Amino acid sequence: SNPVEEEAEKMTRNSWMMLDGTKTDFHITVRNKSLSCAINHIKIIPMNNIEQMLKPDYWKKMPPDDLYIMEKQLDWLSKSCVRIIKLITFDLELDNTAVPFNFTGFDLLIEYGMSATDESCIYLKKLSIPYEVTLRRTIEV
Amino acid sequence: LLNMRLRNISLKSEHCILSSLDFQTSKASEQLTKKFIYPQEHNSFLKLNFQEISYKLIDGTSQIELDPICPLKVPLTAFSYDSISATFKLVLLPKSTQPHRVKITLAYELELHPNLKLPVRTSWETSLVNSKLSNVKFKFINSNIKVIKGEKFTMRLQIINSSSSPLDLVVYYNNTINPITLENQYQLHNKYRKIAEGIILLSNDYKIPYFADLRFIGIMSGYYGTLSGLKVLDLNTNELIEVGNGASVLI
Repeated sequence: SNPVEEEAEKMTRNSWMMLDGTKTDFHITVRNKSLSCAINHIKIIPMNNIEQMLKPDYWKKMPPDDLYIMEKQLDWLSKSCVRIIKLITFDLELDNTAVPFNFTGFDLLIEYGMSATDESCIYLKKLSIPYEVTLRRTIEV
Repeated sequence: LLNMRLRNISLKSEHCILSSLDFQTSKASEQLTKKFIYPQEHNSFLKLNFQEISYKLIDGTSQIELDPICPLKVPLTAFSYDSISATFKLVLLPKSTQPHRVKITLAYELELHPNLKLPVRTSWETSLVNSKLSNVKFKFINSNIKVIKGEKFTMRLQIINSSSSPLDLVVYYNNTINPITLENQYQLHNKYRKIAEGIILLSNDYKIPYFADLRFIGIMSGYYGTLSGLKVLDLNTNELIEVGNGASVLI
């Protein structure tokens, strides 16, 4: 047998406009039992996944049936932006959920943060945070 | 057996949990050393508290108490510092450490050094308004936040349904004095008069068919806790249920 040492390592409804969020959560026992933060993350805006999905899917405009986007976009029916913090509660974590460029049949952003201050450990205990939101559409042409 | 210590924890449910330790002078120990102190011509003790610290008991952790503290020394007294916990959801009783350092004193020397640490669990443990029929939960999206100044304002009754016939009901305010130990008659009359006459609800039988705005104007002052009157009514016989929630100072 060969072991080694055990290491010491809200459903918002935004109506097609800008918004905000705030996250200060004490699910951060991943280095020395939730002492403090490694380094900050001052209000990271999440709208870039659905920007670079909702732009080129309707800028496909090649033959759309052969699916050069060949993998299924069932995991792109949410957003799941990420904030992997560097080497108590969550110090700074805000996100401007801007629905002003968004689809009409999506639900959430399962936002996963790699909580560890673990220098190249390949170990980082990533805890995910959901939203389970709903969109009330205001206008169509 | 020189300074009796106790920790009291109060559960503020709309915030963090608050727990305060409390030092005291332990009189059944003070008359002991008072006898030998007035034998050596001294009236009261001079115990010096030089390092007082509460640490979050874990594998290893520590906290910091929620105001400032110097390095103090008192004769026959009691002190009590407060440190904020984190309000747990269910079933995790946290523990703390609470170390201290009493330094006794004598004639400019002979400071008999003492130290103490009593580690224990910091769990004393003694706004959604549900429909109570079919989980049609209501919550104001800005409850208990309103400093109006006898101006108009708008609120947000975010109704959360079963999404099964979601268009059913109507709000109203009932500006009528309810018809009710003689000063127990008068306090109930002043409560029922200031409830039913102080605010107006400019959208009266608004007939909501899942947000709302509900503009009020509010023509008298005073802290209106719990905002009574603002009833709803639904498709069945009498779902006359309250909101029971939200408050507004009007000055």
